[PDB]
Amino acid sequence: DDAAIQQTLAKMGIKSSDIQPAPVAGMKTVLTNSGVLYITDDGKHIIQGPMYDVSGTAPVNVTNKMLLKQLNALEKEMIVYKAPQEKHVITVFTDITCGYSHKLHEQMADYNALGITVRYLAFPRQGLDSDAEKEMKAIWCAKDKNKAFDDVMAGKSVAPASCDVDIADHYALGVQLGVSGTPAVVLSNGTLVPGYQPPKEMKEFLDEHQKMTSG
Amino acid sequence: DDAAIQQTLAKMGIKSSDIQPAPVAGMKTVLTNSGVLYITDDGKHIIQGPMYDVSGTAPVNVTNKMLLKQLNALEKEMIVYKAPQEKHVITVFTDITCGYSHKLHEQMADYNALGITVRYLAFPRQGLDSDAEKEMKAIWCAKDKNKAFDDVMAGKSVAPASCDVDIADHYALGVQLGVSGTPAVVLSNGTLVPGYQPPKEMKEFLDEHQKMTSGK
Repeated sequence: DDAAIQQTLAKMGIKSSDIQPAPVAGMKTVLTNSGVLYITDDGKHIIQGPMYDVSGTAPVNVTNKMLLKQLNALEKEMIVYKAPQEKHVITVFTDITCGYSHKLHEQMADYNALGITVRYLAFPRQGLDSDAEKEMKAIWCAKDKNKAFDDVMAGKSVAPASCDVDIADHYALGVQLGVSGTPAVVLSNGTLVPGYQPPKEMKEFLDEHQKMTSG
Repeated sequence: DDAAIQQTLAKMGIKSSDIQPAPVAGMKTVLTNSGVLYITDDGKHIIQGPMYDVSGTAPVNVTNKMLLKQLNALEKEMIVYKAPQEKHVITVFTDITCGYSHKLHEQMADYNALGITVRYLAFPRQGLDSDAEKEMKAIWCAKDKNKAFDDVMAGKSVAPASCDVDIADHYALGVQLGVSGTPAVVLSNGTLVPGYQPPKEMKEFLDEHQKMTSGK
């Protein structure tokens, strides 16, 4: 029961963020300061994720699917480049100091034109004590985030700006989702697709992924 | 049901090596080329792991246990150089083409004199089919494995063989244990200590480690 899980977590000096159900009988999904963990109902066993549902045609990352709750929770903190005819919606962990992230951003109008809406979350590859984290902190805190992001990528004046957006939250989520390098795309089902793909290749990928997921 | 589990693994291009009931009801501990995975009896869900038994004072790594199980099965294939008076027993992943493995073997008398029993398993850094793997296969397939390893490390040839020994097994397990180079030392509890240490340093290290693990 919950008391057992809490006693086990407390023993390990872990602070439970919330106890959710798991697709496996006998255990729960637990998001903690240490991240997501699976723990048996009796609190006797812990299994580090991720957990995958492999009953279907393709493997689904259930941990990531669950984390989409935390991801969608950051929706207002995302820098969104809306496609006029939104046919696809992807969330991309980006680093303004990454050459490939610049290459992707430079073609944003093409992704948008192909019907792909891009939502950015910050991911400083160099960690929280880096120029990347400071620069993106200022971007996300700007009156106009899109303008600020476009400017910084173009190598312009990154106006000093502060707010309560914590890049550490974006970074932690990305790490938990399995983000290693940038850019990294997160799909609507939680699937992580690390890497850069030009507008055309990307569109086809998104079209095929979708076709081979719903049936 | 191992059956449904193997169908799931196959559809993922993953191969199983050993399947055992897990400490968690409705789950099994599966050793695969992708590491130790925890899969449900119906083969529908896979959890990466490791799994830890936290129903005690300190966490117990179930994955480490599964790996030690494989190591125990390999004891019958280890080349053992026993110390007259056995104070320590270490398992060493060695490569006959490795300069530090040459040195370690050349100092075997000293490790043994210092009470250290050394048990070898093969680990071709250059992978399977390499010249290293081929020669060790010949060594491990010989009547007297000790004499054959000695002869080879001495530059002499050994009566080749086609036995039941497959170096791929040692290699695969080494990889699963975290071995990346040679020589690599594996302690009784599964702790991997990569690298060469001369006899005296190795002895001090093992004594200190044993003291620390026993709280003395």
